[PDB]
Amino acid sequence: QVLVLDGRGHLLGRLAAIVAKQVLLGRKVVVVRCEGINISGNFYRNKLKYLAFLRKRMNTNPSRGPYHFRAPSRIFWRTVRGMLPHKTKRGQAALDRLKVFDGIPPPYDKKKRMVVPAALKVVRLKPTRKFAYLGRLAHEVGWKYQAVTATLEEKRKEKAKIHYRKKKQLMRLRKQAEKNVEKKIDKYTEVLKTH
Amino acid sequence: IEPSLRQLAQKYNCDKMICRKCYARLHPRAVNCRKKKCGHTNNLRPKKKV
Amino acid sequence: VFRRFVEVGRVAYVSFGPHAGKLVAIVDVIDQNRALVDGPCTQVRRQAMPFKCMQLTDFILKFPHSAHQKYVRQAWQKADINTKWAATRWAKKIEARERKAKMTDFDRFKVMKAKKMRNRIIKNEVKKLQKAALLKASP
Amino acid sequence: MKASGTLREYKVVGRCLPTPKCHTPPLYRMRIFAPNHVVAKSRFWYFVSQLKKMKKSSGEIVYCGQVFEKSPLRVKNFGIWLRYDSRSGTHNMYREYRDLTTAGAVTQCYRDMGARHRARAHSIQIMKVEEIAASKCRRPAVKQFHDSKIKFPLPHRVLRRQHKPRFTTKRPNTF
Amino acid sequence: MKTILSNQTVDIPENVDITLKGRTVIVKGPRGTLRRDFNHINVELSLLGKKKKRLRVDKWWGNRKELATVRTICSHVQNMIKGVTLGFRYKMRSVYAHFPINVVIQENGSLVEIRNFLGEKYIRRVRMRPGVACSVSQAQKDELILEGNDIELVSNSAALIQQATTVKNKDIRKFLDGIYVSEKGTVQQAD
Amino acid sequence: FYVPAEPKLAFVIRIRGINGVSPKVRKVLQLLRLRQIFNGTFVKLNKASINMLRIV
RNA sequence: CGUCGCUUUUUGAUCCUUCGAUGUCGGCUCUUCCUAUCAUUGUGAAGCAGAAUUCGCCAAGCGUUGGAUUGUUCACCCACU
RNA sequence: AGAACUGGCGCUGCGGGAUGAACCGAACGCCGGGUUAAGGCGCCCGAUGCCGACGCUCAUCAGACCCCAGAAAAGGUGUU
Ligand SMILES: [Mg+2]
Repeated sequence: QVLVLDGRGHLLGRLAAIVAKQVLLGRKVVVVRCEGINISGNFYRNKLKYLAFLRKRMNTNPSRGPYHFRAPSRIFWRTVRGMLPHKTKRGQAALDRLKVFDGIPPPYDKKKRMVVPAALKVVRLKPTRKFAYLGRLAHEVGWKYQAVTATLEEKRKEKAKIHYRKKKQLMRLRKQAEKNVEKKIDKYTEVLKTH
Repeated sequence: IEPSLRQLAQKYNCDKMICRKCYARLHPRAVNCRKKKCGHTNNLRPKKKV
Repeated sequence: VFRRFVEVGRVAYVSFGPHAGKLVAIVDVIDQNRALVDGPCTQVRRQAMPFKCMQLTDFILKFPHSAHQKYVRQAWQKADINTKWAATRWAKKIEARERKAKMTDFDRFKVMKAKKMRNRIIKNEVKKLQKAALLKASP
Repeated sequence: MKASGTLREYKVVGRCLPTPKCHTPPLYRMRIFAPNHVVAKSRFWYFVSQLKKMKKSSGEIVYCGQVFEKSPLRVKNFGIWLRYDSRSGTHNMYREYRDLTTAGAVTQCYRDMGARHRARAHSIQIMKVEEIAASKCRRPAVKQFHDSKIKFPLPHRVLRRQHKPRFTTKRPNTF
Repeated sequence: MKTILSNQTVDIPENVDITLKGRTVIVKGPRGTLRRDFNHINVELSLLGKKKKRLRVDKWWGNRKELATVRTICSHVQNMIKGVTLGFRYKMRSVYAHFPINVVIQENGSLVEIRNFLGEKYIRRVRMRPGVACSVSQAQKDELILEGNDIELVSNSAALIQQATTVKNKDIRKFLDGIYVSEKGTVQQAD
Repeated sequence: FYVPAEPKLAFVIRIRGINGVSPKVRKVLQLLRLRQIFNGTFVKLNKASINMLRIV
């Protein structure tokens, strides 16, 4: 149906290249919490080449021309857009299957979220080399919604403690509930053939 | 004046090396300029005394 | 934090490659990413395997620094590495993982029926542990 | 030479054609490292023509056999002498490796000369290779493995990406 | 080169006990407690043995700029041990020509309000890093004392005084006026 | 050392194409009957013949 | 004394495009861009006491005039800055 | 600007060089299956989604593939 990729710990182009391949193959991919996407190289280097992007402005009127987006949901969405054939109708239809959300909205906060170990910083960056966060390089360029997102992030996660608190309570029960067995005739085939 | 306080002032203002290329104000036992603009060059002269 | 090292005598498991799934005993490190290994009682002889292939276990052997095949063999079966590898929970997982892959179609029926059978018993009994816990807190 | 794959040590002998002036030439011998014996009996005429007045027209080879080591299991220290070419001039170079075989350490040289000094395989001439004994090594990277009861762990392990699923719910621990 | 490991040790005396949460270091001692995270530096820390209290910092393989930082770890730990038993005291003195520099302390040993620097009417209020204490010295002219547990907060505080007192648009080889640091000692002496 | 006889015949294939070829070397291939790419022919090895395979 | 470059705001060398035609000097008017920075901001160095100057650095945000002669670009002079 | 030798373009499509007269492969009746050359194989874009090997390198202007489309002398206790 729809796959949900949590975006923290991921590199920008390593994640957006895989997402752009899946979206051409018919799937519907939703990249969620794209404030914490990383990008390799230190912060000042990634900050300079984004400011070099901002002055890519057409001279005669900048209203027509390059639309420099500032939220990191649209920083990511534009990176996917350059890895899709978007001037064709095959790639117009591709970018409609991608819905990228900054933060985690309530249709997608109670789903289970997936990661891509191809694009993780821990996997792919050597640990002694520097990386920049997509959140605060969005903050330094005109994205004015960092504080009101990170307030809603810690409101989301405190409610996400109280669910996981009572979910590990329930599996402490059904593992104490299976202490009193009375069913070992059914353990016989599973232990013999991988429980 | 206070000539012992005169020495302690000059330790941070005069007792240093200047590079001929990056013009930086380094420390009296530098061999190279620390600034990248000169390419860490090693032509130093002492900061000129009054 | 770094509780198992490489060492002369460290028993490594082999994950992939042409000898995938057989133990080796590390004999000598040669250079930085290649180790000279062999398993005399487990059908893999003396050669240089990469460290990226091998999986370190918690078994050590006291044999000299790069001895012959005989002296490694005497250290292997005195300490009884092949039977102590049977009584570990990591070889029970590779045993169980290959029991599930050779699980035939008729056994996949017999697994299915007794799997839904024991989940009825737990779900009706974990309901009874719910049914008592609310009865603790109602007084 | 391209040095494709791992190299392979060859013993090549050969002698010039018996003239009406000279009968029974001395039948020289070399030690060629090459990926196969057709390249090996071509590299023989590269070095013999640099040292004697012999060439492929006025000579032949009378043996080209692969010579290989009397201990493929023992760990050995090889110090080798090089004559590579740089972009400015040409240099003499001593260089120490540590491998189970003579042909695998000279292969490890050509990988290293391309890595460190960008030196292509046509431009580097092996002068001599021999196994050396410890406490006569001078390179401290080879020297740091001379430790009875040597130990180290493996830090920060990474491998098997996309094979184990591209999409998982599971942040993979690096031990 | 990728060397086999190096290791510095740090001996700890009895009045200070280092516990470690991970690469974080927790140093409790006589005159307080302070902590640093070293979660950026990629090394293992190990305190070994009761009753002797030795810390063992060691870095597996590493290269030469990664081997440079194992000594950096233990010399930040030795300043956390010195600063929690002895403390840090950076005495500093005011150097002045014609104009006496008037330095007062406004908020309880935290803010320093410097006026009459070289005849200027603009006061200079320098707010310090939390954990240091301001003091006009005694039995000595024009001396200021800073006391604290952490060396990077005292010495940064000592630099904000000296940097605020900067002579501008002048020859700074004469006009040698400012409040410069003069001594690097401890709160408790001789331990 | 027994040195064997250097061989009497050779099988020669043409591995390059047709166009951009010097007139001497497309005369010898015309004399070796190697006109397309990937044609083979067994060739008597002689002093006159080995010197044709040096041109080509 | 050497010697190594850069730039295409000068002049040439060239003759690829344009001869069933690309309106050809200068001024006026107005816009935007470059830095190889005159001034202003922050700095570093002097054979920098102050004042006045000079040499460098991040720097093109913002300014860089009024006239007499000359068709002049250019030039030169007066005055302010 | 003007010669020599050979091949090309002009008279010539096609595969690769993003793009293209002349570069590198290869020359062409209309198709089906197989294989390749030059060139490639993150995603546009067919193919490394190989548990590839060994090193070198951090750039506040990185680098990145014949012709071909940007740099020298000099210099660096930057690392090898
Ligand atoms: Mg050619």
